[PDB]
Amino acid sequence: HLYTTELLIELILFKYKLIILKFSSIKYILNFNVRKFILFN
Amino acid sequence: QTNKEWWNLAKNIQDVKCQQELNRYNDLLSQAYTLSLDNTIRNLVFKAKFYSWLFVINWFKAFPDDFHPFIPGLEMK
Amino acid sequence: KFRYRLANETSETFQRRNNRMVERQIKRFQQPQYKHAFEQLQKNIAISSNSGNALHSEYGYLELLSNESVQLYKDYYESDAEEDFKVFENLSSKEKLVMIANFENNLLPKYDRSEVHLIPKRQWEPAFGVWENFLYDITEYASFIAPRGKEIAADYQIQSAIPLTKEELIEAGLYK
Amino acid sequence: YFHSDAQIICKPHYCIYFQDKQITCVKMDHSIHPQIIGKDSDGICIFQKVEKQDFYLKYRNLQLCADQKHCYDTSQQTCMPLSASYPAVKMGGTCGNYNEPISISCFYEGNVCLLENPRVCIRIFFN
Amino acid sequence: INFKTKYRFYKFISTNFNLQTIIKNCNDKIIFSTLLYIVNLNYSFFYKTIKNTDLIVYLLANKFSILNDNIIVSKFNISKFNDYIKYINNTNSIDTYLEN
Amino acid sequence: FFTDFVSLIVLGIKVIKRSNFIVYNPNHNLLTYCFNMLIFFKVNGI
Amino acid sequence: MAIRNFVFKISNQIQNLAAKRSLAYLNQIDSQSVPSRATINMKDQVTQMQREIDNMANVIRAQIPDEDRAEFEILKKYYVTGQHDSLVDPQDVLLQLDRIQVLKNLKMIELNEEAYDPELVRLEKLKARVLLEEEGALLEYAH
Repeated sequence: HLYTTELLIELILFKYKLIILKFSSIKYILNFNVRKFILFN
Repeated sequence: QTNKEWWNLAKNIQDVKCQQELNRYNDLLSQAYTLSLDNTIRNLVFKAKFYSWLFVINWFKAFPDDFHPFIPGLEMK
Repeated sequence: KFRYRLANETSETFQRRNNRMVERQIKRFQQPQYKHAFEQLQKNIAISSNSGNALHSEYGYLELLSNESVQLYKDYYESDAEEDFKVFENLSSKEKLVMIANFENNLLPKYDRSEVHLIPKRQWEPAFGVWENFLYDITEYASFIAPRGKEIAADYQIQSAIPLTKEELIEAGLYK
Repeated sequence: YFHSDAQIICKPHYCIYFQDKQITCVKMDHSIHPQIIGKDSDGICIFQKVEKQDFYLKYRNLQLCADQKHCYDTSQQTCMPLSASYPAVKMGGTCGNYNEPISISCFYEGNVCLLENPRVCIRIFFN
Repeated sequence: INFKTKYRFYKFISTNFNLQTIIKNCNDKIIFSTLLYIVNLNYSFFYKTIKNTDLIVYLLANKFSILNDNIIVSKFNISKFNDYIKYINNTNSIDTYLEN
Repeated sequence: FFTDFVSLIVLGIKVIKRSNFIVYNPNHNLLTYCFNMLIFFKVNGI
Repeated sequence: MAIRNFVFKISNQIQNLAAKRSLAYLNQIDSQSVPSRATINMKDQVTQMQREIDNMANVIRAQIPDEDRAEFEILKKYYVTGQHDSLVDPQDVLLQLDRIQVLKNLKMIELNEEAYDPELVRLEKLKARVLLEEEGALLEYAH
């Protein structure tokens, strides 16, 4: 384990992110990720 | 002075009571600018010309993120 | 307008309005919520001194600052019939920060808080060598001197925020 | 004999002669659920481990592992086979009814462990 | 393995602990057995040192000392960005003052 | 690792203080000691 | 001793600066209460971010078909807290998603499929798939 489980986790997150991207634009996602990275720094 | 798409997007947004938080959704609310145009050659040429003109007129307008007179905000909501 | 209220007022009128404001602030700070906020502020000083990120106890004190500034403005300018507080009823983040900028804790000790603290010093042992004495000094610094300095500096920082109680103010003759 | 066993359950149980004869006759007849109910009710007065174990086992309607029909007769103690069967039944029950809530709510294990941890010393926290 | 002793421990647990708040819509036998399985799966490192029943009683006593009825506990690692965000958002000073 | 546990009440009833914990725990510790001996509840408690 | 005193003076100034950096928001020593606001500002940003995420879900919760809502919620939950908890099984999350998909297909069967034998076949297959009370041998004999 620790590899198939992480692949499954990545796939589930990928499904959710596809759902997000279907009802959103590229600009909004880029802005949100940039703001999140600035907050992290 | 809004439309159905913007009203749906704004009514699905809740727990927002300051204009900065709503400015955080400026792209999502700008998604309400939907053009019901065709895919013909003439309509594609018009879309190219209109988008180029919009880019130029926004360069000349030069407004920052926090001042968007043409993107409805908290007052309309 | 509130930052330079003293410029527009005479000495006596400023004394009256500011005394009303400070009296009401003192009465507010005796409420259980403010006492609890300051108690939790003092409780997690050791943990909060280790990082610039604030804790829930720190944010409990900071959330009161905006409402406290709004209430100070209301208390100083309650006589003005030309003042509208419905604008203060709801504020944005920038407006809240602007109001917080003009915040003063009138129950703090107004005098200088600078002090001298004496930390015991280890004397070099003639029996030991340079390297052994240096290692002993480094161990003493990393185990005693550094924690003592951290505690002293954190205590200096926190003591400039926690107010004096009403009993202490009366005992010192600073109130009523 | 089920009605007689039910009547004896209402009265004093585990200390009688007619009740013991009725229980022996029922065990000889080897009833499916009536015998289990009678054993659970009669053994409630005298101790509680065997009666509660039989009631819990009969709650799932387990026809197999019929050693209780002989163990409950003069159940002054517990045999090794009966104790092993009861332990196995309890372990199977906990395994099944822990796997089921995890299927129903994937966060069930995360919740329970986080409910017992917060009020402990650092010894349990480091784990 | 001493079935009566295990049942006696179960009776003690059910007597002084409500035990219904942790798991609903089930009997006390199932709840007790499920809690035993959970503690066995998560606290064997302390099983090898301290008693099973002692550890179970300690954990249950502390959990119900927090409150007899249902509680919702969330753990956060302040050193991590996402957990720190969740911690500083969910917690409120008003709720802490009101002992909620 | 070090973690912070935030405990909230769905009912809304107030939780009890730390001294209430130090009162509640010894009660059930004594109950278990009466139930069974040779246990080390006190050492685990402190 | 002079070297040690100089080192301690430097250490004292460093520790005062370090405590000022990590505790400036508590006191109003700094003019205009600047640093405190900054930290408060940070909290606002953080709060906004979380709220933003939630609002996004609300939008998606209003545009997806009504049959999908539950599924989205599951995924949403796993994106918020499920992934960060090591005691939550992604295998069980996937199994729950599969069960919900089977239920959705079963509901889709009730949309006037008008298939005489396939209705029974699919109903039995879905009943035995999610491990209901119906036995697999039951549908095996039915076939």
